[PDB]
Amino acid sequence: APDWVPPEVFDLVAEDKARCMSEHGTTQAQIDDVAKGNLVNEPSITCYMYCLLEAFSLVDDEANVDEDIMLGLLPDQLQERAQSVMGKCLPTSGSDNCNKIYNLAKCVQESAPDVWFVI
Amino acid sequence: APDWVPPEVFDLVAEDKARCMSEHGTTQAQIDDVAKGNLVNEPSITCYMYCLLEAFSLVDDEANVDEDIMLGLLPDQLQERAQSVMGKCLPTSGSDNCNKIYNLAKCVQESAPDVWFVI
Ligand SMILES: CCCCNS(=O)(=O)c1ccccc1
Ligand SMILES: CCCCNS(=O)(=O)c1ccccc1
Ligand SMILES: CCCCNS(=O)(=O)c1ccccc1
Repeated sequence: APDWVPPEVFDLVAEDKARCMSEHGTTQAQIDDVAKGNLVNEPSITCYMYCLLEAFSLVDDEANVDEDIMLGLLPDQLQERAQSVMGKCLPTSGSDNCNKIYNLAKCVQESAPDVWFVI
Repeated sequence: APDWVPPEVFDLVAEDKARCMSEHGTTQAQIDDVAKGNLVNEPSITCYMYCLLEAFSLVDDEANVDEDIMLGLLPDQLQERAQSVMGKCLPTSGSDNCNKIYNLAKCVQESAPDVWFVI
């Protein structure tokens, strides 16, 4: 959604997007809501983000985030901004994997709301 | 730093200034360069401006400026000048939130460099 998101990621996520929305009952609208700062703690959306992250090997089975690869995949300017934010917001914490991702998403968005994007 | 900036603003912003400088690793020098017409597109300064704006609800999570909140903060002397420059420079456009504010800052500084103040 933010205008910085690399064109390539739209194609790259297309397979897992579909699998992850189906697995979690996600709708397009929930996704669109996020860019606008309207993230809700609902499994259809929070587990969807976990699902997408796992598909890119960015989380393990306990929603521990691979910070190095996550940051490495971001464009230059986002990477700089994310380094600080992710130092704060990582390691993840929460009651389950989906909540861990929600907490992370919310933590990032407090300071860098354009940095945590969902598609 | 321009002489028109209300005294009160220096105190109004002091809390959010410190937080924003700490969050973005901004130096006082970078802030002082801005009045001097030296703004560089560097997150340490561009995201600091975003941070301060957001802190007073002058921008949203997509770095779209609220024109009315902007004018509200501005003194009477500047209402007329500010409106004209905002007319030409708004809406914000750019890759990420920090670039949006950099682009706005450059646009304003092109005709009204003393309107874009940073503290
Ligand atoms: C296909 C290679 C580009 C990936 N870059 S990204 O900004 O979309 C990104 C996606 C997910 C996590 C971090 C960064
Ligand atoms: C900066 C990290 C953004 C991660 N957001 S996302 O989990 O919905 C996601 C988006 C795209 C690919 C994988 C995960
Ligand atoms: C035209 C308005 C200037 C905005 N500049 S500033 O982002 O450093 C900022 C200064 C003071 C309060 C809020 C933001």
